[PDB]
Amino acid sequence: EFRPGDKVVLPPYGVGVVAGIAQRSVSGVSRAYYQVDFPGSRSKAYVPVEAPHSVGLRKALAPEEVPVILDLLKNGRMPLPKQWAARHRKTSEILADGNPYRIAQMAGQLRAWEVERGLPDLDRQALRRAIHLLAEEVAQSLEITVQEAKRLFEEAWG
DNA sequence: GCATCCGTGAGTCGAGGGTAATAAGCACAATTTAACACTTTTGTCAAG
Repeated sequence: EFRPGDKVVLPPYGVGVVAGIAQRSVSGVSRAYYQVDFPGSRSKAYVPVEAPHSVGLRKALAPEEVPVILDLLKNGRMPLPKQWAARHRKTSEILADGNPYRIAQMAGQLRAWEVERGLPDLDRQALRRAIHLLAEEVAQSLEITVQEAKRLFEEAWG
């Protein structure tokens, strides 16, 4: 599944590149792990080889899957709760799962709100969280620095 | 009344020394304060 040098993202923390298989002592007999690394923050990670795909360790969008996300930004939207509580809740949830399409979509309707009616000091924080994570994986897939990715996102709008 | 508890005290002046760090949020109504426009007062000036 995950090979030594597979470049994949391990949400929520952000993008990074894995490293390899290890035996870390946990409970009983040592189970194989993916040592997974990250770019900026210096910390290691160990992801169970049992079910790494269902645990939230997923792949990275191909260089060809960018336009669908940029389009999920420019024109993209989604329904949001009325009460500010539940709204914040859902924003946090999508900012948890790590699903790139979902996060792009959320950022889409949220951003659509910031430029029209207005945005609170909460929903906007989460919005910027989304835009930043987007910048991370669009930087990782397209092999460009965060500047050009955030400039793709600023290309969507202006 | 006989052991066992709360209660109150206990030295003078000084010299310095010192400085510091927890906690939810968002829309909106109600005022407060800052801004601005302009009338009046008052102090100054040219010159009786």
